[PDB]
Amino acid sequence: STIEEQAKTFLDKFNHEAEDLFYQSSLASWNYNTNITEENVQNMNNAGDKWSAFLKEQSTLAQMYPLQEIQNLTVKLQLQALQQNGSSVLSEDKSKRLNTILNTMSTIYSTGKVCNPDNPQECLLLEPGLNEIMANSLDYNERLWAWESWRSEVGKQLRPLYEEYVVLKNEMARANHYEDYGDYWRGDYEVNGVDGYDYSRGQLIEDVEHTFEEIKPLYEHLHAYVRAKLMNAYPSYISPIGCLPAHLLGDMWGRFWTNLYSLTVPFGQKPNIDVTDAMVDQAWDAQRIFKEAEKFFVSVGLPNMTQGFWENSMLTDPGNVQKAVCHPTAWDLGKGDFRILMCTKVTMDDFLTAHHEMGHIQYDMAYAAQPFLLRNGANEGFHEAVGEIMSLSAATPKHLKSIGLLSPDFQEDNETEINFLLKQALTIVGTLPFTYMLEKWRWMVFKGEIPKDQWMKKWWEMKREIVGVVEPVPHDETYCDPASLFHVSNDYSFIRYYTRTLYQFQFQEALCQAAKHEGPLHKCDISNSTEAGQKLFNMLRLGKSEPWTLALENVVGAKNMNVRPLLNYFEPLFTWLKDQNKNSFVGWSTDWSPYAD
Amino acid sequence: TRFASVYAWNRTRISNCVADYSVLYNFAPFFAFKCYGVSPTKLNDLCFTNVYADSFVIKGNEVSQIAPGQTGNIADYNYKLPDDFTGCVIAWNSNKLDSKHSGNYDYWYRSFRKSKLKPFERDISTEIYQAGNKPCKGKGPNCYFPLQSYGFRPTYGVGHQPYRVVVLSFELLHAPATVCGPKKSTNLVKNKCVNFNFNGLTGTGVLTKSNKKFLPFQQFGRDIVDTTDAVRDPQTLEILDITPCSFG
Repeated sequence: STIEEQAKTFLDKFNHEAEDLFYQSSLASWNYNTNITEENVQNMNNAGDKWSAFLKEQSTLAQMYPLQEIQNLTVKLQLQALQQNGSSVLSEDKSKRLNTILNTMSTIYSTGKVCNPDNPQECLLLEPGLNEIMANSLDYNERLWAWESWRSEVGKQLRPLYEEYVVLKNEMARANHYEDYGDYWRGDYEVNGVDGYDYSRGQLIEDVEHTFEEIKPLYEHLHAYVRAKLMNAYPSYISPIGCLPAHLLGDMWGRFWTNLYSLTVPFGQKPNIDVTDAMVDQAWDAQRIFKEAEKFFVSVGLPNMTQGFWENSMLTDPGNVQKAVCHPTAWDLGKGDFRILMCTKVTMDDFLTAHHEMGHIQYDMAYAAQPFLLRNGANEGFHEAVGEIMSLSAATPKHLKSIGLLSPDFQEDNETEINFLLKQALTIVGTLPFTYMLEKWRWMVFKGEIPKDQWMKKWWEMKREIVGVVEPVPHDETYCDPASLFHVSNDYSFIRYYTRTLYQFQFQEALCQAAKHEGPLHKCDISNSTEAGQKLFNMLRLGKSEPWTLALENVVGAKNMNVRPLLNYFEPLFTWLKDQNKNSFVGWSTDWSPYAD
Repeated sequence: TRFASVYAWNRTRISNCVADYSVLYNFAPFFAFKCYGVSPTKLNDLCFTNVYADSFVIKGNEVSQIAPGQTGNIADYNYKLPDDFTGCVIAWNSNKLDSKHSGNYDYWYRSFRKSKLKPFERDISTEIYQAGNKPCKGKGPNCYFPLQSYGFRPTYGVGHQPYRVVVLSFELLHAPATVCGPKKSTNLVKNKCVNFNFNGLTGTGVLTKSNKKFLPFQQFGRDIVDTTDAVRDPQTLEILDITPCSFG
């Protein structure tokens, strides 16, 4: 016998118990999220502990199968996935301290609250009230007060915890032969051992910077337009050449500019495209939404759903008699068990989220044929991109008119198209510079290019330089405003969203070219096109057994991220912005600040 | 009620009876069945010396492996049919009966063995499968158990549901066969020139009642010229005479 046969037998023995315990943990988590009871919480905790013990006992045993003597690529990938040490390489005390700091930061973020100075007994939470002020208020004083109080109450307690967290993550990365924790995150994009498809971590940074520089003109035009509109929306509060305040971006952190559509609408006299009223008139429900989504996914050429999918998925609100998490989540249990947890209502946003979750479930069923260790997408953003392309295809006016929602007398005009493109840009293009800036700041903090006494200073400098956002109050080093975000405090990366934003447009262009679409890109409908769906499924069925570059080239013909799809999509909006900004200044100045007076 | 495991399938001998396949739909009519080298329509009147029936339970995806020339975890180490097998393979779903909550581990299947099994071979050995070059001893690294449990759950997909499979075998030898197929039998008309067939005796003539007295072991009589002139009803045991139809 050889080492390869021993590794194959070990994987055959492993996969059975692995899938069994994974199905058990998934069922426990489903029972928890569908019925919040003490028994369900205890079962979920027990399943998590059992899964952790299983991952621990399977580790340190696969090390007896060296990768240098393995010829099969699948066996080598499975062994590499089983020979991961994680944070267990450090001492027990350091790991316990890291876990305690993570739990404390998560608790502080979840328990974030802002109390009224005039009444200490009245307090508002982050999501229920603060974000709502930022979405639906125009009082500058109240927004400034909230933006100051939230950070003064949250960030001032997370600075040393975040410092020690970064220190421990850097120590763990150096223990795993990595330069820093950002390098450990970028290592997921690294590809080796494939001729013509290798990828390095520095190449990722180079491509991200190149895409940022390519989006920079369009983002500058969009920012100039938004500033010119806020000059009338907020008189004497927006500088003609200065940066925009942080509390006037539509939310608490400035992630998405979707809330600014009501203040930056080009043509307010045109009606908004919304099929919610048509769905209510036709007496639709969650069942009808999911059935139409299934019909679309069959017309595009994807497999049907199973009976257990419709029998187990909680597609309706269980009410107060059974507390459940109405957050739309996709669940993969294995052994042919696929469930969706979503309290779907009669709206267009839920109609698109249903197609998103259905694309997720289709990707799950596609990579289910691969071994359990390979039952995952080629990248973290692949599932979200496959969901978003289907959501955009369903959001097209052609698809909504073909299914009987839009009236047959519906007429299209250039103003509605421009408004839709501007909304899609504020929802999609607006978050890309902020995401890039935040990810670069986190990478520089992990690597150590920014001294500890200048963290917030460099944060605000990068903000003003990249996102064109100036802070109203110069917060010193005692604040930890960047850690006041979910993805930052719960140890999640942000480059995944940028990669998904690129991949969704790339996949959309590829499917529209495969479907022989003619005309604008936003008018492309992949309905009744089995070729594009089959081509997408041919890549979705591979899972993580192949590098992301090969999976990307099998769909769009490119081995790297491409910015041309976004430009081809926003070309009409780009021309409109270039024509409208002839009377205003393009760009932003980092010297102006609200506290300069 | 309880079927045997796939690695320990039992063989049931069937002889000295008529093989009626219509009663199978009584116990579940979802009997998806495929035949090889024979057809169920032509099997309704064939004769065989001995009939053997095997039974075992497998998953949904493993049903396609029970066929001549297949290869898989079941076809190589649990149960295999010869390349020239003559018979039919019957299978049906059993998720509503053989599956229990928290997994049903009562069924086991062989997954690791040093050699593949021959057709119609049974092996229940539980020796530890030695994967490494070093001699195996005890249990640990490079040590694997040859049997694995299914763990049937009612919420599993159709491909993982338990399926009860029954294979019928037929054998013919130089011995008087005792298993044959179902027959027919019609009515009985009299005073008419019609064709008749009494338990293999063919002819033509008019059938009327006679006054002969046959002994309990007699079946048919003959006259001086050794021609058939009287027979008995196999279902009435009465005496009937045979007369040739008119001619001239």
